[PDB]
Amino acid sequence: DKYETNVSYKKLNQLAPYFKGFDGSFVLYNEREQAYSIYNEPESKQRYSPNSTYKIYLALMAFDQNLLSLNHTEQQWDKHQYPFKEWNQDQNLNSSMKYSVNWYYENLNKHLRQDEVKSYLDLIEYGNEEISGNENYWNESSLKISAIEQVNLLKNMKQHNMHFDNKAIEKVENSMTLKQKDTYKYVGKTGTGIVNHKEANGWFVGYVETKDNTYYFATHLKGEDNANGEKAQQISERILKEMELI
Ligand SMILES: *C(=O)N1C[C@H](NOS(=O)(=O)O)CC[C@H]1C(N)=O
Repeated sequence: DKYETNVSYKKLNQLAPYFKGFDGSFVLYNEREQAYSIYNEPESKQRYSPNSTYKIYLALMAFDQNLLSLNHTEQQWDKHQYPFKEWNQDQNLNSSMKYSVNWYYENLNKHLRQDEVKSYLDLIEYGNEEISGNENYWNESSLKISAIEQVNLLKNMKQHNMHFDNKAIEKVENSMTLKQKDTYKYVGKTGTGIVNHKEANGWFVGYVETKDNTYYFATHLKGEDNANGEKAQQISERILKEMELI
């Protein structure tokens, strides 16, 4: 249920107003200073379903297993009518990440042996590593990860500490790039979990890369409703702008 760590951190308790209406957390890791800053340390260690934020690592596993190639990420739509018309069309990695196209990533998972998935989640230390709850174990099911762990995995990915190809990481980074200026690249991914027909679990995770540093972040929202990726991203952008990072 909870990630155990004793790392020191700077308290960010005056970020509380941004989380009106939610039990929330914000985690920041400053790469140059090797330093964490956290709002709501108890929630930062609580593990929650990753929902669409898991697509990052399904993409990487798929490259590593050669289901996807640096120049070959297209998948054909099978004509199932989804309620989101963005999903009702052929996709590549960039479009599937942008439009958070579940079937693209479900197909990837279907062609990964679940024993291989367990091995990957062990190696990258993906939260509770529990994938037995449902075929789509990352969607409001058994697999859960905390906000600090989301930051840790992004930093391990970008710092080339995972056993994934650097060019595959670049492709996944590109697929989640939200803004690129001369002074910074802003990368991130939303997620939303539905419980009792309400938005009860919102994520936004990513990083800002500047010309001299990288700032990794994760925002989590818990609530009875309205806790979704869009709101988690809005709060994140308010915080990051106050930090003068974007
Ligand atoms: C990912 O969490 N999902 C797929 C899609 N988009 O969500 S996102 O924009 O927050 O990434 C719909 C919601 C959600 C899901 N439960 O499948």
